[PDB]
Amino acid sequence: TIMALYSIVCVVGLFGNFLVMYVIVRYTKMKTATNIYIFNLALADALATSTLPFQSVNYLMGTWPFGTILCKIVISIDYYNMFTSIFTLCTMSVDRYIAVCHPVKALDFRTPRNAKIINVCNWILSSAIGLPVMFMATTKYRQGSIDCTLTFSTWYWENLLKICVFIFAFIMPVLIITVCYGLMILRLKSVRLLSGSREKDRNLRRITRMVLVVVAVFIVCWTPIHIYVIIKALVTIPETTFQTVSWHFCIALGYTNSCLNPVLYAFLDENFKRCFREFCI
Repeated sequence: TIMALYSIVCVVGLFGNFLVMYVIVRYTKMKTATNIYIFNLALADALATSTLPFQSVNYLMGTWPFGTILCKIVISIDYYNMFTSIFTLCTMSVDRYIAVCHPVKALDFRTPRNAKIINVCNWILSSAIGLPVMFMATTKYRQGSIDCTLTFSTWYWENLLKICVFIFAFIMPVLIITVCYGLMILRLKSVRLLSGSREKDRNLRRITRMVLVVVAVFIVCWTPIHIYVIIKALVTIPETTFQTVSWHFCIALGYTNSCLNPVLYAFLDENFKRCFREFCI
């Protein structure tokens, strides 16, 4: 039955993203700074959800049939998503911060053309974890069924990769986002008019609320899996059926976040809400 649930979320995951991805390009009215980052976020989620049928098929076969390079690319996508999503959210939070606190500087510093380079900078930065993880990935003939796993030079590297990913992928971006929004709330809850007009302050507050909701959903969804990985790699918990089902539920909950964003944009943003029905009309 758990296989059906994965099928439901995956189909919605790809269904939401490409429709969102097409929309941002197919209308000049959505070329603002935030949609550039939304494009990257949707791209990352769509790539992360592309490998779901490949991985899930291995339940009933237990043998990787596709090839070693495809296992390499799947592991690479999985390891990319965790970095790219969080770094994109951090960049979004920083962008909203400069928009709120420094509107005069943001007038010249937030152009979309120069905000496009932030995406490739994010990809380059995540590439440092993408390629080595991609590098060691290659199929190895197990004790009777082909297993797509990793290899090292292991008591050192298997722990080193985990501590590095936990430190440089979760805690620092979470702290940066928290500080940014702590400044944002202080700025918002004291000034009555930001841009000097009633037609801009409302839109700015609405867009900041949307960013906050997306960030909170992402944090809630992705929190359990990192803690579970750390505790599993530290304490060496004795195996149990309940432990197995909890560990699998954590991964499922982590993956389900990729399909929520295209729907979460529908009930918070007016442009996307109207233009979804515009296609349907």
